[PDB]
Amino acid sequence: AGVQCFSRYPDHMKQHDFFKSAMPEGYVQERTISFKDDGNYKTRAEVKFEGDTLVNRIELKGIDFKEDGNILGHKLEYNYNSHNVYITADKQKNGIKANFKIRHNIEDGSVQLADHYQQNTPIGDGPVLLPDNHYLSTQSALSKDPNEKRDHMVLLEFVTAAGIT
Amino acid sequence: ASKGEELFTGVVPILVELDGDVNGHKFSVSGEGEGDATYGKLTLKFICTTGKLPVPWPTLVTTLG
Ligand SMILES: [Mg+2]
Repeated sequence: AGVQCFSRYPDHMKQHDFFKSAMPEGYVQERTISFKDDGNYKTRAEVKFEGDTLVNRIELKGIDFKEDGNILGHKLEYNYNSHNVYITADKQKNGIKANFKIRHNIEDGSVQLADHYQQNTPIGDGPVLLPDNHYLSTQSALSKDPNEKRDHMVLLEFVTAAGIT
Repeated sequence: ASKGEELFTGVVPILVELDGDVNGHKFSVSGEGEGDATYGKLTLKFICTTGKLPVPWPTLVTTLG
């Protein structure tokens, strides 16, 4: 969910795709990710084109984590549950907001909730598309490269916009 | 659709760069891959360039992915 400009918007919803409308100048994306009974991430990112390449540059700050919580204690399974991202316009910032819940699987069979609140605003001056309410349906598959000795993650994701007929 | 949508009709290369600080544990991640919005499809590989990531990879997917 860092480069939501790669979502598939169905043709009948294309007037609701803020993310691509902000390109190439791009958008700022900010989140607060609150891990239930643990700490939080605050993130600020700028997503924009640099020539023909889509670039996502992020600063992440995490505070108030428990030293042997699920996060700093590495108690989460290496997998990822499908979910929806619920988008609404923020006319006042000429942008969008989103809210959604991520449920990480704990190795003991339980779940670690990560509440997400998100705000996006354009970097450029050109007109953008302010959407009606809708959601992004996301699926992500996490894997490893068997020849990579560095700490890493291989990700395959599919995302489709939905919720308007 | 918008003018910007025209930039996404084919495969677009992606670069991701993250600097992080979680409870004082500092780290950086670099990612590379490509997106094909026609199919809603993203393929990315991330490397922690500072050593061991001090948080689980899944907790960064919404930020990095
Ligand atoms: Mg309407």
